[PDB]
Amino acid sequence: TPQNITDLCAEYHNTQIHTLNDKIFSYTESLAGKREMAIITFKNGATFQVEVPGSQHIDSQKKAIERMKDTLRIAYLTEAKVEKLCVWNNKTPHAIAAISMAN
Amino acid sequence: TPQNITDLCAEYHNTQIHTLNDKIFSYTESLAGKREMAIITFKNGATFQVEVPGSQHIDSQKKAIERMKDTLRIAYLTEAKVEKLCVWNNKTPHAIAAISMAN
Amino acid sequence: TPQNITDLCAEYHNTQIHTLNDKIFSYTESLAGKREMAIITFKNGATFQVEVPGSQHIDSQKKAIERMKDTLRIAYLTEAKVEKLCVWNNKTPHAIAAISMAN
Amino acid sequence: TPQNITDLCAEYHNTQIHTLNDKIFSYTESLAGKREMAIITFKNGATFQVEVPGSQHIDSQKKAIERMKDTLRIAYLTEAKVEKLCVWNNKTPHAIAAISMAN
Amino acid sequence: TPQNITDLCAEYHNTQIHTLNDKIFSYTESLAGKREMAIITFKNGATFQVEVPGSQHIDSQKKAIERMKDTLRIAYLTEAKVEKLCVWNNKTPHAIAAISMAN
Repeated sequence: TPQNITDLCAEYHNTQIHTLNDKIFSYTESLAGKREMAIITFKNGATFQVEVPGSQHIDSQKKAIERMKDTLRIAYLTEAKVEKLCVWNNKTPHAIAAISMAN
Repeated sequence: TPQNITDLCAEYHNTQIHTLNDKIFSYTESLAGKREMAIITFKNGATFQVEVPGSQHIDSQKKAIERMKDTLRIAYLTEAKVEKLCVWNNKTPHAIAAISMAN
Repeated sequence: TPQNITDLCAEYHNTQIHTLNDKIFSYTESLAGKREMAIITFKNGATFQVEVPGSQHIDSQKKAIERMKDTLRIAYLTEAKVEKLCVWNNKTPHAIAAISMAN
Repeated sequence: TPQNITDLCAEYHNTQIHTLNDKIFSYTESLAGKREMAIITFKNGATFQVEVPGSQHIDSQKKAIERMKDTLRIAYLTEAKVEKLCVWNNKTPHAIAAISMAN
Repeated sequence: TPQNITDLCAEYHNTQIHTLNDKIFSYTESLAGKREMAIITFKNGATFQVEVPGSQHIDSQKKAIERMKDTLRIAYLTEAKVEKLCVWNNKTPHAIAAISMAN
């Protein structure tokens, strides 16, 4: 069981770590069919998505996808600093697998 | 997969972007039968709804609809600046498909 | 489709609008069986409930009843000004159908 | 239908009202099997639980049990003043049935 | 039924109490399949996880695991002081069984 976001991100090829140490610049949320997703950006220009839940996601993952969108919204609205994002780099925007918040 | 609300909105028919760059002026919600909905207004008069859930709303739209109502409520209470809305404009009040917030 | 809380309230029999323009004075919540409800009051002594879910409600209302209790709790804790309430006046305490918040 | 927590408490056997008029000193929460519960304390020593969901609860209470734990958690973090608690006194710690918060 | 986290912790095997009396330093969350988990750390270097739900967890534990991650997130964002953690010391990181917060 990984002890931090780096070790978890290492479990996957084609994921990569981004260190932002910054608050989210914008938060975008959609309920449109087949675009039930979230998109965040940072002032450095970086853009990331939470994937649309699909048949490729087991049910436990779909539930965690909903959690992640909860986390990003309240992080945005509290101006909480994001430390790192672990993101799949084979999707555009890169897709969030894990997030850390610290200080 | 789009990277922002404007490109996401261009992927559908019967949608348009509204640019507000303002906080929500009023939040209204109802539990009354057949009107289980939320309504928001802006000081310029613009009025929008989150639609009552129905049979046109498909799989994971059901969760996204509830999340949107959560988001509008917490956005209203935090006075978060709303940047743009993607809305379905074949309904009145315009039905929100997506929202973007930027400081 | 109604555009605001007053038009919405007009669509139902035995309802009326209370214009409070004030924060919630008390929030009360119960989990006891058959009394799973919420009660709020205002400075002026006005008392309102969120009814227990029962046979008078249709399936579409079930999530909305839970949302409304969420809304009243966070409204109370933020000291948010509630503008109007649409209530069924054939219940005691009057039963909330819709809420608007502005300011 | 009762109009306040005191009237609601009197509708049940083995209940009593505690008047605290104080914020919550401590919030404890457990996910261990058979102890999925919450325990709160006040500064005077009073200790109360939200019971583990079991057969003694009707289905309607399950949702309300989860809500009560949500409410105690956020009440604690916001240092909200708890007015009164309705509890079952045939359980140790006394088990919460209803809570009133008042400004 | 135990009256505090220390007594609750003693009911289980392979558990131990950690007394932190500090806010959470970092909150980490993953949505990767079969890694749906949360990790928190404190400035004393202690690292703890909320376990991935599965097998070891009955029905009521699943709900409680999700609640626990909700609680740690909002505790982190509010910088609430956590008093103690009851953890299974037969997992790495030690897995959280219960949390106490005291203000």
